[PDB]
Amino acid sequence: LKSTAKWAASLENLLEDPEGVKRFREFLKKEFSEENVLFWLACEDFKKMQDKTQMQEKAKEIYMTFLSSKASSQVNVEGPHPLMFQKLQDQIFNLMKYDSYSRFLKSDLFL
Amino acid sequence: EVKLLLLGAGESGKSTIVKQMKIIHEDGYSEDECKQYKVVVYSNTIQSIIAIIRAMGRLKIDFGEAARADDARQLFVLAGSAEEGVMTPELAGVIKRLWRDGGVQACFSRSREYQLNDSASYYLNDLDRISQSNYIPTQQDVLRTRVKTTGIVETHFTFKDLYFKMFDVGGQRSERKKWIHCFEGVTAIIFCVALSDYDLVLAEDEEMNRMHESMKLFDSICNNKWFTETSIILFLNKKDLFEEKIKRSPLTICYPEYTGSNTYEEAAAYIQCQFEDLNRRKDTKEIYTHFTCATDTKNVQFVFDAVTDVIIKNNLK
Ligand SMILES: Nc1nc2c(ncn2[C@@H]2O[C@H](COP(=O)(O)OP(=O)(O)O)[C@@H](O)[C@H]2O)c(=O)[nH]1
Ligand code: ALF
Ligand SMILES: [Mg+2]
Repeated sequence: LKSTAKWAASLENLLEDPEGVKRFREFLKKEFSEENVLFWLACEDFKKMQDKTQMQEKAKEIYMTFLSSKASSQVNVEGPHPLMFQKLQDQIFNLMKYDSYSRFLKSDLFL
Repeated sequence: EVKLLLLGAGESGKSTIVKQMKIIHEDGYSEDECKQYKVVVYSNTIQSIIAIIRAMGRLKIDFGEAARADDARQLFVLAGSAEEGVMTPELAGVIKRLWRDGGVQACFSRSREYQLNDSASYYLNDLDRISQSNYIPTQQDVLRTRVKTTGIVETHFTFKDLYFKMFDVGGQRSERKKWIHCFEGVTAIIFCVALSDYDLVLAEDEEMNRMHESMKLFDSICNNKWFTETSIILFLNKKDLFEEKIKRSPLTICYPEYTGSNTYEEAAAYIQCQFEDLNRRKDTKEIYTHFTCATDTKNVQFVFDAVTDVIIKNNLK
């Protein structure tokens, strides 16, 4: 009731609620674009961490999973330190916002 | 039942064709559905004017007047103001004054040197209408919107006693790895090419010509063994933009062997042949080619009627 109402207001609200993220993941799976949210969540993790060695490995790891031309979950982006992926995270955020999120709100998963 | 794939490189106009299918073979857009695009028109309009202004900084083009520097600042200050779908008169004024400026216009003329939406000039020249508190986007406004597609999106419609299952896909390099998911039992492929891309470069690689990218892609799709028994349709789209462009910008940018004249009719003919020559199995297969303006409903209606008649022909044999 309240939970669904809040997901409709903005993508920010959806991505902050972990149950919202679960239902949205399930929607992206059906449209073969789950890499987008996964990449976004990965960047939010990356931001929080302070350990230079734990950060360098994860930065490599995000690059190999999501950003490489050989990467299996390569994200559709307009081609170390915590906020180094900002531009890219914002781009994928806006890709979801105007496209798949828009369809999510019209879906059975939601209604 | 008919399985239809919309394929093509990014920004070739696949999603615009999908919208046309709703306009022609579903029920049009409702007013409420048009209201939902208002935010997208404003974002497209703002990001376009911003792209031009950042380009001026890179390309070192000055403003026609010094006072526009203040208008530039205020643009970025108010850039997020339209996200709940309201363009304040303050913002409208800023965008108006910037767009009128001779320097901005000189940069817009050079758009080829950076990345800019095709619909930029369409919205910006129509700012007065777009600005009104009461503004409801028109179907043309909605068709003109730019929203990058990610993933695979299925749609249903009916036409001449046939159930169309239609698949819209993203066209950027990254998205193409996912295409293999819906290649089974494909009745027809509509492959879109942006005619007006001949002098542009890829969003994902500023060194590669967009047309050459599109040809390489068509080469791959056209000759794929999944589609030996698939009716392959080619939509040379953006003919309207191509017509304005070919006067200003020579085709030798794209095909340096071209010896013909820079005129709509010859240039368009040459492009068609370039694509059709990529068909390896000319003895077996045929390409059905149409020049389209995807944003033009009467044009898309006629072209799709012909395409449907071809599909009907090729599903008796
Ligand atoms: N003027 C004009 N604009 C077009 C045409 N086809 C598409 N567009 C616009 O070009 C942009 C890209 O269209 P889109 O369908 O998103 O490309 P897609 O990535 O292949 O799906 C959108 O803003 C469309 O409105 C055309 O034939 N003429
Ligand atoms: F290939 Al697109 F949105 F750029 F469908
Ligand atoms: Mg699209």
